[PDB]
Amino acid sequence: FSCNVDGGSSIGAGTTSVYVNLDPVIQPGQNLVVDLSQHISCWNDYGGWYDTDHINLVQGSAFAGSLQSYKGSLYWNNVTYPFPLTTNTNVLDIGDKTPMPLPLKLYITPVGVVIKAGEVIARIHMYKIATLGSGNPRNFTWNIISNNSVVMP
Ligand SMILES: CC(=O)N[C@H]1[C@H](Oc2ccccc2-c2cccc(C(=O)O)c2)O[C@H](CO)[C@H](O)[C@@H]1O
Repeated sequence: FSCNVDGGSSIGAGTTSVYVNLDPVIQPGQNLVVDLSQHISCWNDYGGWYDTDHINLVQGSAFAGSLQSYKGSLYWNNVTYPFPLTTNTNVLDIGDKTPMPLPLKLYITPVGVVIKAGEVIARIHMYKIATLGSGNPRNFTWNIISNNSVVMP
C-alpha cells in the first residue's frame, strides 16, 4: 500500500506535509472547506484485488494546538464525522493499482491573521491494514498546512 501528495513520490508510512489553499479572507463565523481529495491519493501496490488494503482515519485526529478551539467536521468515504475525531472512521478498501484520490474533506469553523502560511492547521491520522497474513499495518499522518495567510477583520 502506498500514497502520494500532489502526484509526488510514493509514501509507505509516516508523516507527510499536505499544502492547501485556503480562503484568504473570512468573516466570523464563516466556514472553510478543505478538499483533500485534490492532493492525497493512494493505491494497492499489487493490484487485482489480491491483497486488498483497508484504510480508516483514527480517533484523536484534530486541529493543530493553536487552533484547538476550532469547531469542524471531517467527511470520509460517505460519512461526515465531527472533527476532531472522537472515533475511528469507516473503512475504505483499496485494491487497484490506479491511484485513488482519498474521499476526504475537512470543514473548518474558526472559534488580523488567523492562520499563517506554513502553519499546520490539522493532523489527520490514517491507519492501513491489508488482508493477507498479518496485513502489515502502517500508520500515516497528514499534516495539513496552509499555503497562504488567512485574515479576519
Ligand atoms: C510489507 C507490506 O507493506 N506489504 C503490503 C504490500 O506492500 C508492497 C507491495 C509491493 C511493493 C511494495 C510494497 C510496500 C509499500 C510500502 C511499504 C512497504 C513496507 O515495507 O512496509 C511495502 O502491498 C500490499 C497491497 O498494497 C499490502 O498492502 C501488503 O500488506
